Amino acid sequence: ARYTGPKSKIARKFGDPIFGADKVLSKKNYPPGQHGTSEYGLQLREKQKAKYTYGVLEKQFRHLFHRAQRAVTGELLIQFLEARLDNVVFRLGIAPTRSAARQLVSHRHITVDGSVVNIPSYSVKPGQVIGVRERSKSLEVIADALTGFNHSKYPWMEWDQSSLSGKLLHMPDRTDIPENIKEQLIVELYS
Amino acid sequence: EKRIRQTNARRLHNRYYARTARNAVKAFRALTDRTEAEKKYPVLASMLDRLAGKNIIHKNKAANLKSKLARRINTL
Amino acid sequence: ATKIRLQRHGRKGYAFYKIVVADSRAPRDGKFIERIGSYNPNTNATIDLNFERALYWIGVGAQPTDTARNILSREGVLMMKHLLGGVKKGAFDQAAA
Amino acid sequence: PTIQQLVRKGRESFADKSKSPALNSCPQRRGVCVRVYTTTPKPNSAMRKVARVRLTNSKEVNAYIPGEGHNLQEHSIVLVRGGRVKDLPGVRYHIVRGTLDTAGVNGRTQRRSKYGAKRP
RNA sequence: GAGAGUUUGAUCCUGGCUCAGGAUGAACGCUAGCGAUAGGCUUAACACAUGCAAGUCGAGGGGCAGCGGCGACCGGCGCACGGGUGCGUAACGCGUAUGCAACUUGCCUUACAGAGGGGGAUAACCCGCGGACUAAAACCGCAUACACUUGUAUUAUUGCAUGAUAUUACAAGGAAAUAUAUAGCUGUAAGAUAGGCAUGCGUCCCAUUAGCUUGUUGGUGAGGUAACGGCUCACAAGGCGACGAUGGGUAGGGGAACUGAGAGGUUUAUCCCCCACACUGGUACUGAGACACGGACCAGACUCCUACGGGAGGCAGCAGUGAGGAAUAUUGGUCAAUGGGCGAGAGCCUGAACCAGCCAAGUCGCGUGAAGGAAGACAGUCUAAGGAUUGUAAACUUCUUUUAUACGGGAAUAGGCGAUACGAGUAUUGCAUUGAAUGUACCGUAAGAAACAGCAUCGGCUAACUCCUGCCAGCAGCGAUACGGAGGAUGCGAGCGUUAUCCGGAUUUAUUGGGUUUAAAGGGUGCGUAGGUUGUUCGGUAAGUCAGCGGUGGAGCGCUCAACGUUCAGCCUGCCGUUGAAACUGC
Ligand SMILES: [K+]
Ligand SMILES: [K+]
Ligand SMILES: [K+]
Ligand SMILES: [Mg+2]
Ligand SMILES: [Mg+2]
Ligand SMILES: [Mg+2]
Repeated sequence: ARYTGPKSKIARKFGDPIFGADKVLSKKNYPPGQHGTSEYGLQLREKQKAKYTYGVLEKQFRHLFHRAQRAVTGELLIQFLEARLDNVVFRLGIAPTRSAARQLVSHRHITVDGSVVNIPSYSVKPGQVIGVRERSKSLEVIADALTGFNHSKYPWMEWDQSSLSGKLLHMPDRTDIPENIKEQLIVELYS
Repeated sequence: EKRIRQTNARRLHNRYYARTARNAVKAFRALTDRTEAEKKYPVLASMLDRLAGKNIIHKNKAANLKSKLARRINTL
Repeated sequence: ATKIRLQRHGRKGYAFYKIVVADSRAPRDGKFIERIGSYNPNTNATIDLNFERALYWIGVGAQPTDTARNILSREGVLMMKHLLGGVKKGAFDQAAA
Repeated sequence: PTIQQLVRKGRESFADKSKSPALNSCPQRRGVCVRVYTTTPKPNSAMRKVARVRLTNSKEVNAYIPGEGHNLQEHSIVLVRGGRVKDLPGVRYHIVRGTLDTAGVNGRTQRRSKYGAKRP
């Protein structure tokens, strides 16, 4: 399933702008509810923060966690979360937000190594090419997010605008990923 | 019905020759004269070997019976 | 009799066969005497085969099925005609073609 | 004990008893309401509705009726599950609401699946 | 490789109990979109009706009444497999490892020899359950085989006791299938395959189960068996037991699977190997092989039909139905693939098997939209403010998915030309139940798609109204930041909870790894049998112990991803055989 609910409530609950920029981040910024903590509370807040910022449900999150444990566990769990089709598409800037990237991947618009992959949880190994569909290179929504913005602030993406593709050089280290997540709390909770 | 008829006919056929051979060995087992035993042995051995190669009885059974009768006639 | 046959060891919609030597009375996916290879008809068909053991069993007299006979016709297992010393002593090389 | 004592005698392990022995290792059983009566709790002072039911496994037990408002009566076929009441000696089983003769609680809008009430 | 609560006015121990976790061929309540891949009477070896499930050969024979081929009969092969069930069985039944110099083995392969001569019935057919003639690859002699069996030897060689393997001889005896080059037939041997018997070790409780056995233990002889043997039949007396005989109760046994750091443990749901069985018993018969699963005979239930003289079935094969139960599905399609049986082949058959249908349904994956839009109306809590809330409403795009259309793979591979005259290697031919099924493509649309539990502590989540009994609970308990509703919140999410069962925390059986003054726990005290333990030292041995050598039993690839399939690196660390070592235990 998917959350498909109100996003500003989660944004005001967690304080951080996980989904992006909004006026409610500065106006009326407090946890939701007309009525609005133990270490269990903070650990649950951290785990739910990761889940909401990456669009992952509980069973998939647990599978990711113990896969990272089998193969610092909290350190590489974050890069496992980052290495996802929707997340990589969003970080390449070709889609505005992670939900938009997930919808674009789920629809027939994104190819991996020349073959269209529409599973928005496909792990992307290093040295792989992710590109827009050749039949969808001329969409009105597909171009304003990539062209014009042109952030390119991540030293593990190669963009190559002349082909509309993209490549992942290697898994970034835990310090270079701009996510305010304490993996020690999550690994302690799941331990 | 065909299986029943075949089994009955074959049972009667096997019983005929098996009983004949058994009676032959029983009659031979009461012999006393050495020359009579010598001149009665070959036909009985032939009948037993025919039964064994004819699958009414077993080859080892025929060999055992022939060995017993030969060892008997070797001692009068 | 002893046979050379294929057991369906795979998944629904993806048939993967194991080439074994087994009695004719045994079940299809049950007991076998020796495993001699694999077979996959889904590709464009990858065949694994123990040449020496297949030759030994076809020499002692295991009867192969039709598909296993075709698999042995491929990979040149039925070269027993050439290896029977048919008024010669050398070994020909037809594998290159 | 000594090693030889353990070799001669060994260790004996008991078996834990089942908290619902009348179910005969079944999740639910079927019974008929032999009697429907009311009992008093062992510092509560309430009037708890209970039914004596003879189960199909040749056993008679007492089953509590949860909720407010029961349409059951004598000689009613009911479904009996495990679960005991702390402040009531005796009874150790519950009656499933909304199954067989037992009806769901009317006017329920919360905890509906525990009392067999459909969505309004 | 971890914990929490709970005995008190308050402590520190001991000890049980209860929660928290993980897993179900589970059931129930509420609510349900799709795809893939698993699974599906756990209750009784319960009853029913119908159909199918084992046939094939006209290159075996007599016939054609049927247009070429075949109804039926005689004959060959198969039906002992595949499939189903766990009653019975503490047993060489099973697991592991061996032995048979005490064994058998159709079909298959290879090697060596041979297929020569004859005669009776009899089915069907015909004529009325009776009468007569018919053919063989049906049946049975005769000829031959010294490769086989039996008996007597000689020459040996060599073992593990009874002996075994070969030669060189004499004697007796034992086979066949021919048909239209192919398909074949017989004897012998080797191989392969499958069975049989016997062994070492392991294999549940009860001593409120202490003696058991009289072919029982052994010897001689005989018979019988594929084969040794009290297996059976005509002296000595024994054998087995506190290392548990005997008797009673309960189980099919293993690998798996689940689950514990380990020690291990639980259970055989799917899968594989072995065993037992086919309404209940007894006997066999036919066969290479029988507990004979769609074969007999007899004796017992039970059930059904006659037309009262007589006959049928066993639903532990696959599917309907009824009952039992908390609970588990179609009287479906095809032999296209794999595997079987028969056939020279073509081919025929296959409820095995491939598939499909049904079932919250175990697991995995996806969707129910994506980016902006200020603080509408309607709910709450305070006459304004705060929560719902960027939430709705419009305005801009996208189609995974649903629908309508088209293209539509893969699963399907199997006449000459060397020539050894036949193998074998090369062309061609049809062949898909699934099936509009994957996949690909085309319009016009957010359009068709979210529940359940709990929010006073343990624990994540709080205002107002009811009640003040009705009620709720896993515990501290409340009867309300605990009951019922309304608003918000927090989990999870096509699921969420309740019940039932099993493991870990539990060290709550403690070898690893607990205790006995007062919490449970030293016998009233001795003597002593079996058993357990053994000061110091010098040598032998090799039972325990140690070592070596043999035999046996994570990285990829494909699923668009994943569950899942599949391959190799990697344990075999259990058992057995064979060589060595001598510090310690034993002798
Ligand atoms: K192919
Ligand atoms: K036979
Ligand atoms: K077939
Ligand atoms: Mg799911
Ligand atoms: Mg005391
Ligand atoms: Mg004392």
